[PDB]
Amino acid sequence: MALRDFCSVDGSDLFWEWNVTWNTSNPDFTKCFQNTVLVWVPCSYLWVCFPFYFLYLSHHDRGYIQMTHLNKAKTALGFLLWIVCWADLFYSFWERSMGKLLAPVFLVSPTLLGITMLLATFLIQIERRRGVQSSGIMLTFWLIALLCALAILRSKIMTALKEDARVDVFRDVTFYIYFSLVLIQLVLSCFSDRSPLFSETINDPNPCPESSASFLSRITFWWITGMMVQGYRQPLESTDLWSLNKEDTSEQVVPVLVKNWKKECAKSRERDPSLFKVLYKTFGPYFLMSFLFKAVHDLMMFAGPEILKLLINFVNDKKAPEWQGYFYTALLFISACLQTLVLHQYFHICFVSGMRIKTAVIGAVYRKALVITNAARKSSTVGEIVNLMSVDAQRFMDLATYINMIWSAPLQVILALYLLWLNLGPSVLAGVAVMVLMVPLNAVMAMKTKTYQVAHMKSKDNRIKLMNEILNGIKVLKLYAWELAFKDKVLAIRQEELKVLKKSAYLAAVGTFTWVCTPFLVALSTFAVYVTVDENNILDAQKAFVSLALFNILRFPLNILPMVISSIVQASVSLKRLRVFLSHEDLDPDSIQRRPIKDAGATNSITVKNATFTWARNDPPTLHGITFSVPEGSLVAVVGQVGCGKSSLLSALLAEMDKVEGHVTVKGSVAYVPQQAWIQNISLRENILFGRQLQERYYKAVVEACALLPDLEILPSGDRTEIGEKGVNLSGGQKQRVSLARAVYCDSDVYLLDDPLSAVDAHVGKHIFENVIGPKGLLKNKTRLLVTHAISYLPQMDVIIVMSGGKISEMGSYQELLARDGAFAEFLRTYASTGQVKLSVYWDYMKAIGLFISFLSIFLFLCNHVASLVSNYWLSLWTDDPIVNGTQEHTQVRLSVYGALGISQGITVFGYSMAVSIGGIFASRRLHLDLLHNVLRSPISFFERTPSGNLVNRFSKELDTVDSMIPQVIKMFMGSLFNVIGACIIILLATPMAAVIIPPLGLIYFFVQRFYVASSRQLKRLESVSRSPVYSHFNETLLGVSVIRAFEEQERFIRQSDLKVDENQKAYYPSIVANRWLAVRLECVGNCIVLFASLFAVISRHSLSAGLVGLSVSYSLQVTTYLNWLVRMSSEMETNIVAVERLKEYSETEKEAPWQIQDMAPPKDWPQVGRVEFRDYGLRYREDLDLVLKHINVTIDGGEKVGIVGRTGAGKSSLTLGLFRIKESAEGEIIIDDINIAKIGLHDLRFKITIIPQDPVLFSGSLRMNLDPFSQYSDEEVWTSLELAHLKGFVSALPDKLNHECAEGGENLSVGQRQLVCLARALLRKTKILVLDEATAAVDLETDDLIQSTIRTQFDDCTVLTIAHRLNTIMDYTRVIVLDKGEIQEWGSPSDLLQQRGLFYSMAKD
Ligand SMILES: *[C@@H]1O[C@H](CO)[C@@H](O)[C@H](O)[C@H]1NC(C)=O
Ligand SMILES: *[C@@H]1O[C@H](CO)[C@@H](O)[C@H](O)[C@H]1NC(C)=O
Repeated sequence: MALRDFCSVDGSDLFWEWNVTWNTSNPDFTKCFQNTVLVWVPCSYLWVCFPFYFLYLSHHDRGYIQMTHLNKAKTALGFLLWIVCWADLFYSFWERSMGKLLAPVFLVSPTLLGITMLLATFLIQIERRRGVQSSGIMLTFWLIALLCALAILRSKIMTALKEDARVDVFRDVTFYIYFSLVLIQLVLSCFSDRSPLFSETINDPNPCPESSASFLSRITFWWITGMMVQGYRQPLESTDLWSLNKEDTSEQVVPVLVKNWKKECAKSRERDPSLFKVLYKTFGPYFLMSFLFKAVHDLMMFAGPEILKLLINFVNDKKAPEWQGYFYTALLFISACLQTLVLHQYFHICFVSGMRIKTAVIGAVYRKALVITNAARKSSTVGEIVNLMSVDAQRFMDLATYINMIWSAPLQVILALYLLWLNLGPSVLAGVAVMVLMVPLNAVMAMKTKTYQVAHMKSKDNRIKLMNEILNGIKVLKLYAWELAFKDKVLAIRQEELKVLKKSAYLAAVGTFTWVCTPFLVALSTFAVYVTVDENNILDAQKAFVSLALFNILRFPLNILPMVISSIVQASVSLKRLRVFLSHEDLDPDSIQRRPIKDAGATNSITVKNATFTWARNDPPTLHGITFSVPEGSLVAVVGQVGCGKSSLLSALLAEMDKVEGHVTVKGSVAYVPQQAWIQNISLRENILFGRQLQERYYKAVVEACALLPDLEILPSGDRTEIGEKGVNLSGGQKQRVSLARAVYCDSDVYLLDDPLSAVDAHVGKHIFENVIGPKGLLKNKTRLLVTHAISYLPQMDVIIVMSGGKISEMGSYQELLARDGAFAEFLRTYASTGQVKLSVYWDYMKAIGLFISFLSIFLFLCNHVASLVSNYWLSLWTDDPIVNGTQEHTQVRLSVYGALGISQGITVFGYSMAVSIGGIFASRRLHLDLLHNVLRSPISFFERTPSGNLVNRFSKELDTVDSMIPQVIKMFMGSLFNVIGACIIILLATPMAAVIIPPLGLIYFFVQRFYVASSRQLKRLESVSRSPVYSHFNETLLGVSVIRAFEEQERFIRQSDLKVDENQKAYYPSIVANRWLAVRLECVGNCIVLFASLFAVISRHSLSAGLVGLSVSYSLQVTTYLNWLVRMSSEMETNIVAVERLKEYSETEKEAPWQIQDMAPPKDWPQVGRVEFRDYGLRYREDLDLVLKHINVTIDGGEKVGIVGRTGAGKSSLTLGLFRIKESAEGEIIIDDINIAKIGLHDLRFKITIIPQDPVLFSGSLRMNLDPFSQYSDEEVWTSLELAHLKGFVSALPDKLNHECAEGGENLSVGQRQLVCLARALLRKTKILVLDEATAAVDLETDDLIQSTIRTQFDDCTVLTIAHRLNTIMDYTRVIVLDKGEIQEWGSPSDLLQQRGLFYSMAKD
């Protein structure tokens, strides 16, 4: 009677009774339940949330806020609420003093309500003090209080409306005004007050809105709506992204990880420190909220099927009051909304934690790379140290979203199995077995398609390299007329790729069959066992449609669990890698005693006493007991035998090498120039200043003194000229010169130079020695350590040190070492001896597949979905069957028809997948054949104007995404779209008012994809573009760690790395928030759809059949996942289909003349005799430029040897290009053997003359293929050419006599042998006309002597119309035609040209 007497002294009003609360046409809570629970639940929530929230606020202060009107009103309303709450308490005390007996509840509930109201006021004050603008706890507390007070208000209004019930006017009016105040407090809690007075973000012009967004705007992610609208209205660039939150900046994230790791390493000082412990301690506090939210979402997920069971029971029962269904549908909608909010908060927390982990790891790795010892860095390679940011920190980034799965997915699986066992008996095993047996099948198939993928990509790389080689040699290919052979070879390689693609297509067909038809298979197995095991097993709507809704939510934790565990093991290997790197021994800072230049301890800037060093503890010491001192300002030299240890003394003095024993000290700033130059990917000028103020006078002085002024003239922009990506054109001497210039401009005290002169010749060498470093140099009043192998500059230098195998042989001035003649005696003697993609792109891709295959695929897909819909409707009918004599009739027929429909769906799914995949390979074949033909038919002009990068990208990446990506996107997009359509048609067929709700909610509010699609695509682009520079900077800083450490520039580079990481996160964060935004909106659409389906089912409960209701609600439960899939796949289609537009881009660019036109085929005159003819010819590179060739008229019979002579840009190479009409003759004409070659199809003539460039290119393949791709000539002719190429003996000396594969461009042969092979090809093709365009100056006087003697013996008969600037080889030619100014000067035999002392003789004298 504890609860019963607590109601009243007589215990008349019961605490809970279905008599009034549930089994009645008008529900209402009994007065005890109101006055106890409806007032204890909000008090309980506030008092349980205060401890944790106060602990969090004490650990999280955002400053201070003024007392504005809003907060003053909220405090005043809180105090008024407490006094009005104690009003009824005082009334009850007065009544008890009056003698009237009253219950304990009236004397306990108001007390707790008043104290919790005062608590709310106090916590609102402390929230103001601690700087929170929109309270989350208060909003939910007020919402709970308003809901409970609303229930009590409805009860009280109903009771008062009774014309016989007693009314307690005092308590009624007190509760009325309490309700009004609570409602106004809730409406005020939605607002936000002024920003904190300590808002340091005032300087920041573009802060992240999340810092100052309301709680409602924060759970719905509304604050990114402006960004997503703008991203569709106009393009988004990096200038528009918001600044990061202070808690996300690397300057606030990296130090905590660094400090925690240092603390644990110190603790371990045995047992190796564990990076997992540090990462956990550092990032778990913000990650446990993820566990809480995930648990809440997992629990709320199962509230769907149970409420569906209740709704089905309500529809079947026709004696239950109508409001029960409305209660159920409201409950379902509320649960779905809460679940979506909680899940997306969980995802946000996980993603932000991953972002922070990535930032911290990148920063810690960067800061460690600058202090790792030389042995540690030399253990690994720079490409593997960079991978610590490239892959090893992205794995931690992505695992944060999957780590929680390891406990959530088993929980979901066990809950689903338990509910299935409760709902449908042990026959659930028949479906869980099919689902568990499915995952080994798809894992095996994934491996079997991974092997096919790698096998196809390895075969595709052959074509890709063949492309990268052929386009590089397009001119010679066009010039020989060999394009058909290479077209055929590429086509064969494409055929191999397409076979592999067909096999992968079969695999993908079976895979999508499994993925689509697994739920039907599970349902069939379960229902078959359940109904066949026992006759009394009756399939009802709550057994079938509750089981399916639970099978769907058991599907996901099983299908994604193997991926999660694989990701965990990969992250384990990642963490071991990072732990090994971060545990490396670091340089001992105090081994090198640095002291300020102001110290007057002694007049020597460098001192050393018995110092020995080594690059590793175990390795033997290199420098042995050196002891020397360098007086301040002296110019000291260290010269000795190479490899004897002179080149390591500077590095030892820079603290690079471990100091085993000794005592050395260096004063002042240190400037260092290493032997291997370090150059950044920035402008030459910025590289020279190395981050200092530009003093124009001093900068000019150092650049002119360092002899850089002639160098900046060659490159376009001068000092402003950016070095580009890793030295666009900088040579070794240029690199050393700019490094030295940076060293001088730094203006340090001691200068350690590791032979900056080595890669520089003597002339400008001695120039810079005199101007910058020597006794007359720029820094002649500084301390300089020189290690160099030069002799002539040694005498000027003050005191000289000679090394011997890591020991100090002797030191002194140069006169003294002349006198004693010690080590330097031998040294001188021996050593010195956009918008939306057009629909026409989709249409032309559909044509590329084939309209027949496309129609077949669409027909099969529609058949699949009609089969599935009819199957679900048939299941509904089966569950609608009656119970007669304890058993259901028609059981066998229902089961058989269900099975038949399912197998029809399965075979149809398999068919449509195979059809679309085969059509995809068909399209991939035709598109590539067309692209190749169009490119190979285009003129050379298009080849020079279009950078080769675009063509290789078009052939590799666009073709790859067309072959592999888009056919699968078609699968998934069609699946999602028609799943959504099927759900909608089911819903609106069961209840046609769904047709009313769908327009104002489906189409209109589904234009939220118009913004996400436009904006996320831009944001991911920015993310990748900003992701690359972080790794670029890490590599660039790893290359030059010693230089940075010498100049004391560690802070600058750490700050730059921080900026690069922050710029990448600036684009990464909006992408995550955008995903959350779209997910919230789409799941809101789905929740509303399920609400309306259930609500119209409740309205039409008297006409629906209790099986249609379950079907509609079950499909509505899936609508949300289908919508998310559809939007994501629509975006992934839009951003990826443009590859088809790109692959057909050159389908209309102007092509060459018709290759082979057979209407006027010529006779077999051939060029043999070597005739040359021109009739007022004229050619020009591009018609807007100047005519390089003007009015050439000549007609000479064959059998002659004429060379062509001219000055720079005279018209020689243009004539060579115009010989084979490779450029269309604007004016004039050329006729050979009475054939107008300017008209006939160029293939019909290009094979019937010959030409060879300066360096004729070879190809990756057999020497037989290079000599003849058609291989029509007999191998005896091959050997003929080889002997006339002076190679038969050498070629036979190769392992393969005739088919020895030759590398690209003749790499398998030396450059001299390469030109020998080019001569070999030239002769081998049975040729007449040959040319050496500038080749005379690039070939040594022995091999070109061979080629000349061949023109005397082999091309004695052949006609050579060449251009040799070293025409001394061709003076013996019968005649020479001299041309200049783009026109013919004169002609004749070389004799009278010599005697006339003319222009030709003027170049002859040169
Ligand atoms: C609900 O209340 C009374 C209380 O005894 C119960 O006997 C009866 O079944 C119900 N009476 C109504 C609805 O009048
Ligand atoms: C529920 O309400 C009906 C109608 O008043 C009544 O006949 C029935 O006895 C009640 N059944 C239960 C279990 O409360």
